[PDB]
Amino acid sequence: AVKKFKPYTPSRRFMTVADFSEITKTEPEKSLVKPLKKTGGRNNQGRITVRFRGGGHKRLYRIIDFKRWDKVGIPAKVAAIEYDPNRSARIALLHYVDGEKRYIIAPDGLQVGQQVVAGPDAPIQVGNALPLRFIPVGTVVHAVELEPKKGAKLARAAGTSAQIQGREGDYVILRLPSGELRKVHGECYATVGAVGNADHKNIVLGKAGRSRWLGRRPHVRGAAMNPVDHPHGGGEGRAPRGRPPASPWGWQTKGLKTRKRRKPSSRFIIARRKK
Amino acid sequence: MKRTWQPNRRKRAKTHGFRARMRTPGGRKVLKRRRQKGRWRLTPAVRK
RNA sequence: GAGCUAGCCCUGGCCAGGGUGAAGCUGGGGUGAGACCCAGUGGAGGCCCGAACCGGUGGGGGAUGCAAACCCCUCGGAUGA
RNA sequence: GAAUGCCGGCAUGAGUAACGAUAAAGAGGGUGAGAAUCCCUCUCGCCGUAAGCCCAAGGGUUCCUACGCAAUGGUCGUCAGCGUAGGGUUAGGCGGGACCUAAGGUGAAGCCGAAAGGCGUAGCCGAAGGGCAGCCGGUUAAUAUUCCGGCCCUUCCCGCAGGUGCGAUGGGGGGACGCUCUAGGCUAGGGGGACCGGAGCCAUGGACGAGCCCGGCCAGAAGCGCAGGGUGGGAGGUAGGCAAAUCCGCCUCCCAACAAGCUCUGCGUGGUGGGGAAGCCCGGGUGACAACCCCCCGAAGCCAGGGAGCCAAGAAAAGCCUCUAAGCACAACCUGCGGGAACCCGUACCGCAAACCGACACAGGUGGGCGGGUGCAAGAGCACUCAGGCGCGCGGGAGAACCCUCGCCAAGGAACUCUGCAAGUUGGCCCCGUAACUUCGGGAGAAGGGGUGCUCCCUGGGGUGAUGAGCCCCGGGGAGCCGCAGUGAACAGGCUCUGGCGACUGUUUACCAAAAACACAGCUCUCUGCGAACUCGUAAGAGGAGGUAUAGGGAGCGACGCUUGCCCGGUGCCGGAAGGUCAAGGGGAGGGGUGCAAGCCCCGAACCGAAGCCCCGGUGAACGGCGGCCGUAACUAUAACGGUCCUAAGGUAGCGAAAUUCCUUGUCGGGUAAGUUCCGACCUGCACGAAAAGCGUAACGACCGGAGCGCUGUCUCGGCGAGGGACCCGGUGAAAUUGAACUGGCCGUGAAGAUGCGGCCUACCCGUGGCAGGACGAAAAGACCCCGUGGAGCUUUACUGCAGCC
RNA sequence: CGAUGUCGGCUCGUCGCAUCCUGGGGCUGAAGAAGGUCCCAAGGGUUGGGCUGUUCGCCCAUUAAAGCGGCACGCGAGCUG
RNA sequence: UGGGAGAGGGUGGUGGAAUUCCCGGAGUAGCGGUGAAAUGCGCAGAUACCGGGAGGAACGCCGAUGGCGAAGGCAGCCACCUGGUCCACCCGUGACGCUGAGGCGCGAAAGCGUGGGGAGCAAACCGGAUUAGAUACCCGGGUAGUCCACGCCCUAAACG
RNA sequence: CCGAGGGUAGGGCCCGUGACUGGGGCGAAGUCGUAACAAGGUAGCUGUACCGGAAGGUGCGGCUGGAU
Ligand SMILES: [Mg+2]
Ligand SMILES: [Mg+2]
Ligand SMILES: [Mg+2]
Ligand SMILES: [Mg+2]
Ligand SMILES: [Mg+2]
Ligand SMILES: [Mg+2]
Ligand SMILES: [Mg+2]
Ligand SMILES: [Mg+2]
Ligand SMILES: [Mg+2]
Ligand SMILES: [Mg+2]
Ligand SMILES: [Mg+2]
Ligand SMILES: [Mg+2]
Ligand SMILES: [Mg+2]
Ligand SMILES: [Mg+2]
Ligand SMILES: [Mg+2]
Ligand SMILES: [Mg+2]
Ligand SMILES: [Mg+2]
Ligand SMILES: [Mg+2]
Ligand SMILES: [Mg+2]
Ligand SMILES: [Mg+2]
Ligand SMILES: [Mg+2]
Ligand SMILES: [Mg+2]
Ligand SMILES: [Mg+2]
Ligand SMILES: [Mg+2]
Ligand SMILES: [Mg+2]
Ligand SMILES: [Mg+2]
Ligand SMILES: [Mg+2]
Ligand SMILES: [Mg+2]
Ligand SMILES: [Mg+2]
Ligand SMILES: [Mg+2]
Ligand SMILES: [Mg+2]
Ligand SMILES: [Mg+2]
Ligand SMILES: [Mg+2]
Ligand SMILES: [Mg+2]
Ligand SMILES: [Mg+2]
Ligand SMILES: [Mg+2]
Ligand SMILES: [Mg+2]
Ligand SMILES: [Mg+2]
Ligand SMILES: [Mg+2]
Ligand SMILES: [Mg+2]
Ligand SMILES: [Mg+2]
Ligand SMILES: [Mg+2]
Ligand SMILES: [Mg+2]
Ligand SMILES: [Mg+2]
Ligand SMILES: [Mg+2]
Ligand SMILES: [Mg+2]
Ligand SMILES: [Mg+2]
Ligand SMILES: [Mg+2]
Ligand SMILES: [Mg+2]
Ligand SMILES: [Mg+2]
Ligand SMILES: [Mg+2]
Ligand SMILES: [Mg+2]
Ligand SMILES: [Mg+2]
Ligand SMILES: [Mg+2]
Ligand SMILES: [Mg+2]
Ligand SMILES: [Mg+2]
Ligand SMILES: [Mg+2]
Ligand SMILES: [Mg+2]
Ligand SMILES: [Mg+2]
Ligand SMILES: [Mg+2]
Ligand SMILES: [Mg+2]
Ligand SMILES: [Mg+2]
Ligand SMILES: [Mg+2]
Ligand SMILES: [Mg+2]
Ligand SMILES: [Mg+2]
Ligand SMILES: [Mg+2]
Ligand SMILES: [Mg+2]
Ligand SMILES: [Mg+2]
Ligand SMILES: [Mg+2]
Ligand SMILES: [Mg+2]
Ligand SMILES: [Mg+2]
Ligand SMILES: [Mg+2]
Ligand SMILES: [Mg+2]
Ligand SMILES: [Mg+2]
Ligand SMILES: [Mg+2]
Ligand SMILES: [Mg+2]
Ligand SMILES: [Mg+2]
Ligand SMILES: [Mg+2]
Ligand SMILES: [Mg+2]
Ligand SMILES: [Mg+2]
Ligand SMILES: [Mg+2]
Ligand SMILES: [Mg+2]
Ligand SMILES: [Mg+2]
Ligand SMILES: [Mg+2]
Ligand SMILES: [Mg+2]
Ligand SMILES: [Mg+2]
Ligand SMILES: [Mg+2]
Ligand SMILES: [Mg+2]
Ligand SMILES: [Mg+2]
Ligand SMILES: [Mg+2]
Ligand SMILES: [Mg+2]
Ligand SMILES: [Mg+2]
Ligand SMILES: [Mg+2]
Ligand SMILES: [Mg+2]
Ligand SMILES: [Mg+2]
Ligand SMILES: [Mg+2]
Ligand SMILES: [Mg+2]
Ligand SMILES: [Mg+2]
Ligand SMILES: [Mg+2]
Ligand SMILES: [Mg+2]
Ligand SMILES: [Mg+2]
Ligand SMILES: [Mg+2]
Ligand SMILES: [Mg+2]
Ligand SMILES: [Mg+2]
Ligand SMILES: [Mg+2]
Ligand SMILES: [Mg+2]
Ligand SMILES: [Mg+2]
Ligand SMILES: [Mg+2]
Ligand SMILES: [Mg+2]
Ligand SMILES: [Mg+2]
Ligand SMILES: [Mg+2]
Ligand SMILES: [Mg+2]
Ligand SMILES: [Mg+2]
Ligand SMILES: [Mg+2]
Ligand SMILES: [Mg+2]
Ligand SMILES: [Mg+2]
Ligand SMILES: [Mg+2]
Ligand SMILES: [Mg+2]
Ligand SMILES: [Mg+2]
Ligand SMILES: [Mg+2]
Ligand SMILES: [Mg+2]
Ligand SMILES: [Mg+2]
Ligand SMILES: [Mg+2]
Ligand SMILES: [Mg+2]
Ligand SMILES: [Mg+2]
Ligand SMILES: [Mg+2]
Ligand SMILES: [Mg+2]
Ligand SMILES: [Mg+2]
Ligand SMILES: [Mg+2]
Ligand SMILES: [Mg+2]
Ligand SMILES: [Mg+2]
Ligand SMILES: [Mg+2]
Ligand SMILES: [Mg+2]
Ligand SMILES: [Mg+2]
Ligand SMILES: [Mg+2]
Ligand SMILES: [Mg+2]
Ligand SMILES: [Mg+2]
Ligand SMILES: [Mg+2]
Ligand SMILES: [Mg+2]
Ligand SMILES: [Mg+2]
Ligand SMILES: [Mg+2]
Ligand SMILES: [Mg+2]
Ligand SMILES: [Mg+2]
Ligand SMILES: [Mg+2]
Ligand SMILES: [Mg+2]
Ligand SMILES: [Mg+2]
Ligand SMILES: [Mg+2]
Ligand SMILES: [Mg+2]
Ligand SMILES: [Mg+2]
Ligand SMILES: [Mg+2]
Ligand SMILES: [Mg+2]
Ligand SMILES: [Mg+2]
Ligand SMILES: [Mg+2]
Ligand SMILES: [Mg+2]
Ligand SMILES: [Mg+2]
Ligand SMILES: [Mg+2]
Ligand SMILES: [Mg+2]
Ligand SMILES: [Mg+2]
Ligand SMILES: [Mg+2]
Ligand SMILES: [Mg+2]
Ligand SMILES: [Mg+2]
Ligand SMILES: [Mg+2]
Ligand SMILES: [Mg+2]
Ligand SMILES: [Mg+2]
Ligand SMILES: [Mg+2]
Ligand SMILES: [Mg+2]
Ligand SMILES: [Mg+2]
Ligand SMILES: [Mg+2]
Ligand SMILES: [Mg+2]
Ligand SMILES: [Mg+2]
Ligand SMILES: [Mg+2]
Ligand SMILES: [Mg+2]
Ligand SMILES: [Mg+2]
Ligand SMILES: [Mg+2]
Ligand SMILES: [Mg+2]
Ligand SMILES: [Mg+2]
Ligand SMILES: [Mg+2]
Ligand SMILES: [Mg+2]
Ligand SMILES: [Mg+2]
Ligand SMILES: [Mg+2]
Ligand SMILES: [Mg+2]
Ligand SMILES: [Mg+2]
Ligand SMILES: [Mg+2]
Ligand SMILES: [Mg+2]
Ligand SMILES: [Mg+2]
Ligand SMILES: [Mg+2]
Ligand SMILES: [Mg+2]
Ligand SMILES: [Mg+2]
Ligand SMILES: [Mg+2]
Ligand SMILES: [Mg+2]
Ligand SMILES: [Mg+2]
Ligand SMILES: [Mg+2]
Ligand SMILES: [Mg+2]
Ligand SMILES: [Mg+2]
Ligand SMILES: [Mg+2]
Ligand SMILES: [Mg+2]
Ligand SMILES: [Mg+2]
Ligand SMILES: [Mg+2]
Ligand SMILES: [Mg+2]
Ligand SMILES: [Mg+2]
Ligand SMILES: [Mg+2]
Ligand SMILES: [Mg+2]
Ligand SMILES: [Mg+2]
Ligand SMILES: [Mg+2]
Ligand SMILES: [Mg+2]
Ligand SMILES: [Mg+2]
Ligand SMILES: [Mg+2]
Ligand SMILES: [Mg+2]
Ligand SMILES: [Mg+2]
Ligand SMILES: [Mg+2]
Ligand SMILES: [Mg+2]
Ligand SMILES: [Mg+2]
Ligand SMILES: [Mg+2]
Ligand SMILES: [Mg+2]
Ligand SMILES: [Mg+2]
Ligand SMILES: [Mg+2]
Ligand SMILES: [Mg+2]
Ligand SMILES: [Mg+2]
Ligand SMILES: [Mg+2]
Ligand SMILES: [Mg+2]
Ligand SMILES: [Mg+2]
Ligand SMILES: [Mg+2]
Ligand SMILES: [Mg+2]
Ligand SMILES: [Mg+2]
Ligand SMILES: [Mg+2]
Ligand SMILES: [Mg+2]
Ligand SMILES: [Mg+2]
Ligand SMILES: [Mg+2]
Ligand SMILES: [Mg+2]
Ligand SMILES: [Mg+2]
Ligand SMILES: [Mg+2]
Ligand SMILES: [Mg+2]
Ligand SMILES: [Mg+2]
Ligand SMILES: [Mg+2]
Ligand SMILES: [Mg+2]
Ligand SMILES: [Mg+2]
Ligand SMILES: [Mg+2]
Ligand SMILES: [Mg+2]
Ligand SMILES: [Mg+2]
Ligand SMILES: [Mg+2]
Ligand SMILES: [Mg+2]
Ligand SMILES: [Mg+2]
Ligand SMILES: [Mg+2]
Ligand SMILES: [Mg+2]
Ligand SMILES: [Mg+2]
Ligand SMILES: [Mg+2]
Ligand SMILES: [Mg+2]
Ligand SMILES: [Mg+2]
Ligand SMILES: [Mg+2]
Ligand SMILES: [Mg+2]
Ligand SMILES: [Mg+2]
Ligand SMILES: [Mg+2]
Ligand SMILES: [Mg+2]
Ligand SMILES: [Mg+2]
Ligand SMILES: [Mg+2]
Ligand SMILES: [Mg+2]
Ligand SMILES: [Mg+2]
Ligand SMILES: [Mg+2]
Ligand SMILES: [Mg+2]
Ligand SMILES: [Mg+2]
Ligand SMILES: [Mg+2]
Ligand SMILES: [Mg+2]
Ligand SMILES: [Mg+2]
Ligand SMILES: [Mg+2]
Ligand SMILES: [Mg+2]
């Protein structure tokens, strides 16, 4: 449930904020944080390589457990659910009966106080992680590894999930958040349930200022530039595109497919995304 | 108004100094040239 | 050559005073319960007025200048991109 | 002899402009060869959220003293930031280093690159961040938290005593963090005192007074007191914190819990050490055996790592503590005490400026802290003023034009002009009151209006006390007094109606454009399955992102509302295992050169052979496109209707003489006495139209139009006044420009606009203040225009390549 | 073309006369009054305002009249812009 | 108090048939469609047939002249939560009743907002026919929508 | 002091009027088609939505006041 404001400024009229209701603890675990070194979109040569980035709020990185198969059989109690400035999902503090503490991304419906566990023998319940091959066909899942032991790569954003569609030998067939149909190795771990904070996508930033807080600097149109700068630059007065709509670097930007043709994963992708 | 020269001793030594010049192929060519010309100062004076 | 200027990164600092009075909370009313209304509390905001500070709107002056962009009057922002 | 030639010298302009803020001067005394300019005294003015004080940069002896005045100083100079010389900067505790880490830089391992070199986890370097022990006073011409004095403290070494499983670059805790708002108690700072100390004063009509004037503190170990910060205790289990662990984490049990206790800090007190005014006496003496007390105000500072709320979710590492490992347990460490030891660099001076950046002793620029008092609602605003600092390094006269900045103006009141440009008006606070429209917030300080000083009387709450007096704060009600006027000075919105554009706050052409341009929340298309796409790089490596389709890139559109039609023939993109075309390569019918030969060598047909293109289809919030003619209705006019040519298809909704309309000042209506503008309409739209979005839209705008009210020197139409210049005298003294000049008018002529030629006319020689018609006046080898087989930026279905991709 | 600044306004004029007015005439289809047309005549005069950058022009209210031209379409080392 | 019937409502689950699409197989010259046609689809292998998968919507027979609800309306099956209603007993209360301006709530479809979902169907739209013409009827396509959640809208031949 | 009224300013209601514009009623001697009444030649009507020169069409759901 996103929170609205009365129009007591021109911006509060449209601004909405997350309600932060699932959040039970407002300070991160000190042993699980490290500084997030801001880049401003610059690489190691000092060059901008992603435009319009920088100037957002300072953030600490929360170490997230994207393995789980790390501690098979060892149950953990869900100690808290917290805010993570570095991702859209919320995060859940686990207290393992081990005494070890780690974060996972909070699934939809996860309750503080509840217990979760990882392994081939884990119950099929929200927050538990199992290799894909032991998760029942049809169950929706998240934080999916792409290759065994390489860590969760798939369905991590707020509200997302993948669905197990079937099995074929060593592999299982997933419907990814994008609607892409794909084989993923059966030994890949996944966590049952969908990622929480599903209302994330209903947030209305409301004002330019809010984008700046997030480290997103103003984006300037190619049409607003000059020919030195951009294919769309120039023209007296306003100008239509006057050529196929292009990137600053000249490649076409309406439809031109860009995934590499002879890519080895093509053997594993059953059907390209929808919509 | 604010002009272009805003003296800063660390900035000076770190930018034009002997160790900056020696670190780089171009910088050493500067020193060689300035020694060959007979410059009394190879590198900008800065007080430390 | 980025000691000017543009952007970003790290770490510090600054922003008189006054005004408006959001949510929430409490109480009262209301209802089957509610919504909701009223009062008090509260203290939000690229909110308002205005110095510092950041600007540079209109006019006047200056024009071998006080000055290779300044001066006066006036004017924009001033918790925020 | 010329090259707007080069170097140098010296002229002209010219005793001309100017001498750098309009804060301001006058006199007396001294010094001296010389004095507006140096010193001293009195008087006057200016700054005082500074034009005062302290710190950091930067500068580098400019500091202090003596002796100087050629040059420097916009004049002068006896003076000086100038010349010469001598002196001057004192630290275990202040800053930095012998500590830590941040971005970043470097870089064992390792990776990459023709060379040079590029990267790179660790480590190291890197600060104005973390961490760490000194306060007050006195002293010098010149340094002082540094010397001295008093009272405190830190680390290292060694020793003694007591205590302990000691021991680390390893484990853990902690260090450790935002923004806004904010409590309690304090301190800094300030005000008052009829109280305490003090040299003295009684003027000029009055006052010997509860008179005036001055001052009434500062630092301080332990202890104690007040206010706060930090932290639960015991046991048992243990598989996690890359070994170990008694530590930490997790589980359980038991006492404890807005407590205490333990601990740490702040403030107070505190043995003790200091300081100590006005005044008149020559920086010093006295005042003085100075006094050193009470009340009030009170931080943004302190307790602090305090509290609450919020979303955008807010460094690291060391010091420190705890745990143990090798080891070692005669050691070692811990606590106390004692003695010893304690290095390097900085320290002068300027520091919003005449010592820094601006070529200048330049009205510009320069980060942090202190920044008193009174009044004005508050305040760092404004006026005056303290401490402190200044009068801006040319002056003296005069009292024209003209210029600047300023003040006032009869009657009129926008008639000015492109335009109310400029300047008036308005102006703070309290009260009353406030429209369309609206997204219900607003519009709003709408508009408009009333009040405002002082005196006396009565009275209501609050703070500090104690519940009272006193002090301080916020009110209320009567009755009066004075002036033209009571925010009596200074600081302080003119307003309304109505269009266009852009939703809004923002951003921009540093130095001619601040805008309607950019951005912006938001909408849509599209790419991207993660070693993502995309970007930088030859690469390695990076960014993307320690992110994962609710994500990331690209593009367009630009809050919001109501919407966004038709055309897929061309171009683009997407899909299509058929077919056509298609390079290297495969293949080798057939042919050739040569040799006596086996052989060697060359050409070469069918056939097989990718992407691309062709070809089939899809696709518009992809590039884009969105007609013409003839005929027809009870008068005319027009044409719902019909016909026909063409097209890929012929512009929908909405809007329209428009930021678009040529004809055009279209026509009609409104406003005006009068309206090429403005508003409302009409529609034959030269040449609107739906995300290069269409039509609207509250609020917003130093945007651009139109109208009205208020008020004005904008104007009719100008007058007077002020100061700074202009003028004159003393001092100092430029500049561009300049073929040379003994440089008049007219009518002509002349390369077509003559001081210079002809004819005629006029004209004694030389200046000073003024005005700009000419010298085709100065400046800049025209920036328009053309020319050059000159250049550069940009584009593309120009040519040809290259990267990149297939 | 090693520069002769270009519209309009303002200011300041001065000249021509093919005369708008005022003065003097002839003819008239001149009764008078008022006109028409031509001749002489440049001494003086030739308004304020609305629109628009405008010149020009249209309009409002007047007037004896609301003249037309030249002066680098007079005048930016005079101003505006 | 004791029983009964029922598509009354809400929530969470879950079953089978069929349509479409995708994959594999097999097969060839048409299929589809209509009054008759044509557009369309199909040798780039359609239709018809078999196996696999995905997904949305609606529930055949039972089914009725049937049942339930105040009305709108409600239909596979399971469970939970919950309303109305009828009967028998004649046990309790003792007129506690009827209606009902205003008010409040509910209210088919279409429509709207935000987000999902999208198989079939189908406004608008495109094409083929028909016809004198045919912005229709018929045919081949086709987007909203139809479905889910939440919030609106509040209409009807909302009729007996 | 109050006070007729006058003046300044801002609101509310009502009437008349207005370039132009919307539809309505009547007229009828016209143009276009023929939507309804018969199964009216697509049964009709209906709320809503979208669309078309026009009557009207189509979608979704509803009614019978539908012929066979
Ligand atoms: Mg929630
Ligand atoms: Mg709300
Ligand atoms: Mg809101
Ligand atoms: Mg709110
Ligand atoms: Mg708004
Ligand atoms: Mg919230
Ligand atoms: Mg939450
Ligand atoms: Mg925090
Ligand atoms: Mg850490
Ligand atoms: Mg990180
Ligand atoms: Mg990073
Ligand atoms: Mg680097
Ligand atoms: Mg680099
Ligand atoms: Mg980029
Ligand atoms: Mg960037
Ligand atoms: Mg989060
Ligand atoms: Mg969120
Ligand atoms: Mg959004
Ligand atoms: Mg952020
Ligand atoms: Mg963005
Ligand atoms: Mg943009
Ligand atoms: Mg541009
Ligand atoms: Mg460039
Ligand atoms: Mg280009
Ligand atoms: Mg272009
Ligand atoms: Mg163009
Ligand atoms: Mg352009
Ligand atoms: Mg254009
Ligand atoms: Mg442009
Ligand atoms: Mg443009
Ligand atoms: Mg533009
Ligand atoms: Mg375009
Ligand atoms: Mg173009
Ligand atoms: Mg084009
Ligand atoms: Mg590419
Ligand atoms: Mg893979
Ligand atoms: Mg600087
Ligand atoms: Mg310097
Ligand atoms: Mg430095
Ligand atoms: Mg430095
Ligand atoms: Mg530096
Ligand atoms: Mg160096
Ligand atoms: Mg030299
Ligand atoms: Mg030498
Ligand atoms: Mg050098
Ligand atoms: Mg910082
Ligand atoms: Mg900061
Ligand atoms: Mg501020
Ligand atoms: Mg209040
Ligand atoms: Mg609250
Ligand atoms: Mg503001
Ligand atoms: Mg504000
Ligand atoms: Mg404001
Ligand atoms: Mg200015
Ligand atoms: Mg002005
Ligand atoms: Mg002036
Ligand atoms: Mg200039
Ligand atoms: Mg100025
Ligand atoms: Mg000024
Ligand atoms: Mg102002
Ligand atoms: Mg302001
Ligand atoms: Mg402020
Ligand atoms: Mg702001
Ligand atoms: Mg900020
Ligand atoms: Mg010669
Ligand atoms: Mg010359
Ligand atoms: Mg010369
Ligand atoms: Mg020369
Ligand atoms: Mg020369
Ligand atoms: Mg001479
Ligand atoms: Mg002269
Ligand atoms: Mg002198
Ligand atoms: Mg002298
Ligand atoms: Mg003196
Ligand atoms: Mg003063
Ligand atoms: Mg003061
Ligand atoms: Mg210097
Ligand atoms: Mg000194
Ligand atoms: Mg000296
Ligand atoms: Mg001298
Ligand atoms: Mg001298
Ligand atoms: Mg001399
Ligand atoms: Mg000199
Ligand atoms: Mg000078
Ligand atoms: Mg002397
Ligand atoms: Mg000097
Ligand atoms: Mg000496
Ligand atoms: Mg010492
Ligand atoms: Mg040492
Ligand atoms: Mg270091
Ligand atoms: Mg440091
Ligand atoms: Mg220290
Ligand atoms: Mg001390
Ligand atoms: Mg000294
Ligand atoms: Mg932290
Ligand atoms: Mg910090
Ligand atoms: Mg802030
Ligand atoms: Mg307080
Ligand atoms: Mg004190
Ligand atoms: Mg005070
Ligand atoms: Mg007397
Ligand atoms: Mg206390
Ligand atoms: Mg253990
Ligand atoms: Mg004393
Ligand atoms: Mg004594
Ligand atoms: Mg005494
Ligand atoms: Mg403050
Ligand atoms: Mg958030
Ligand atoms: Mg670190
Ligand atoms: Mg051992
Ligand atoms: Mg111990
Ligand atoms: Mg040493
Ligand atoms: Mg010193
Ligand atoms: Mg200054
Ligand atoms: Mg310079
Ligand atoms: Mg000076
Ligand atoms: Mg200066
Ligand atoms: Mg003070
Ligand atoms: Mg005031
Ligand atoms: Mg005030
Ligand atoms: Mg001020
Ligand atoms: Mg004072
Ligand atoms: Mg002076
Ligand atoms: Mg004179
Ligand atoms: Mg002045
Ligand atoms: Mg007057
Ligand atoms: Mg007026
Ligand atoms: Mg008036
Ligand atoms: Mg105007
Ligand atoms: Mg005022
Ligand atoms: Mg109104
Ligand atoms: Mg309202
Ligand atoms: Mg608002
Ligand atoms: Mg007012
Ligand atoms: Mg208004
Ligand atoms: Mg008085
Ligand atoms: Mg006065
Ligand atoms: Mg003033
Ligand atoms: Mg104001
Ligand atoms: Mg005005
Ligand atoms: Mg208005
Ligand atoms: Mg607009
Ligand atoms: Mg704007
Ligand atoms: Mg704009
Ligand atoms: Mg808008
Ligand atoms: Mg916008
Ligand atoms: Mg804006
Ligand atoms: Mg602002
Ligand atoms: Mg410029
Ligand atoms: Mg500019
Ligand atoms: Mg420039
Ligand atoms: Mg420029
Ligand atoms: Mg300007
Ligand atoms: Mg500009
Ligand atoms: Mg502006
Ligand atoms: Mg721009
Ligand atoms: Mg824009
Ligand atoms: Mg939009
Ligand atoms: Mg590249
Ligand atoms: Mg890499
Ligand atoms: Mg990365
Ligand atoms: Mg990364
Ligand atoms: Mg990402
Ligand atoms: Mg934009
Ligand atoms: Mg609206
Ligand atoms: Mg097309
Ligand atoms: Mg096409
Ligand atoms: Mg077609
Ligand atoms: Mg093309
Ligand atoms: Mg293709
Ligand atoms: Mg075939
Ligand atoms: Mg052969
Ligand atoms: Mg042969
Ligand atoms: Mg091919
Ligand atoms: Mg579309
Ligand atoms: Mg085309
Ligand atoms: Mg286009
Ligand atoms: Mg006819
Ligand atoms: Mg058109
Ligand atoms: Mg159409
Ligand atoms: Mg028109
Ligand atoms: Mg228009
Ligand atoms: Mg047009
Ligand atoms: Mg034209
Ligand atoms: Mg026109
Ligand atoms: Mg025109
Ligand atoms: Mg007209
Ligand atoms: Mg106009
Ligand atoms: Mg105009
Ligand atoms: Mg017309
Ligand atoms: Mg465009
Ligand atoms: Mg446009
Ligand atoms: Mg368009
Ligand atoms: Mg519009
Ligand atoms: Mg604006
Ligand atoms: Mg503006
Ligand atoms: Mg005047
Ligand atoms: Mg005067
Ligand atoms: Mg005067
Ligand atoms: Mg004067
Ligand atoms: Mg004067
Ligand atoms: Mg004289
Ligand atoms: Mg001569
Ligand atoms: Mg001549
Ligand atoms: Mg001549
Ligand atoms: Mg002559
Ligand atoms: Mg001669
Ligand atoms: Mg001759
Ligand atoms: Mg002659
Ligand atoms: Mg003559
Ligand atoms: Mg002249
Ligand atoms: Mg001449
Ligand atoms: Mg001339
Ligand atoms: Mg001339
Ligand atoms: Mg020039
Ligand atoms: Mg030139
Ligand atoms: Mg040249
Ligand atoms: Mg030339
Ligand atoms: Mg030229
Ligand atoms: Mg130019
Ligand atoms: Mg030419
Ligand atoms: Mg040529
Ligand atoms: Mg040639
Ligand atoms: Mg070129
Ligand atoms: Mg020329
Ligand atoms: Mg010349
Ligand atoms: Mg010239
Ligand atoms: Mg007669
Ligand atoms: Mg005659
Ligand atoms: Mg005359
Ligand atoms: Mg004359
Ligand atoms: Mg005119
Ligand atoms: Mg005209
Ligand atoms: Mg006309
Ligand atoms: Mg008359
Ligand atoms: Mg003329
Ligand atoms: Mg001409
Ligand atoms: Mg002409
Ligand atoms: Mg002219
Ligand atoms: Mg003229
Ligand atoms: Mg002229
Ligand atoms: Mg000029
Ligand atoms: Mg002119
Ligand atoms: Mg001239
Ligand atoms: Mg002139
Ligand atoms: Mg001239
Ligand atoms: Mg002008
Ligand atoms: Mg202009
Ligand atoms: Mg049935
Ligand atoms: Mg029934
Ligand atoms: Mg009974
Ligand atoms: Mg309904
Ligand atoms: Mg619907
Ligand atoms: Mg579909
Ligand atoms: Mg037809
Ligand atoms: Mg639609
Ligand atoms: Mg829709
Ligand atoms: Mg009267
Ligand atoms: Mg019909
Ligand atoms: Mg019919
Ligand atoms: Mg029919
Ligand atoms: Mg229509
Ligand atoms: Mg038609
Ligand atoms: Mg239809
Ligand atoms: Mg019904």
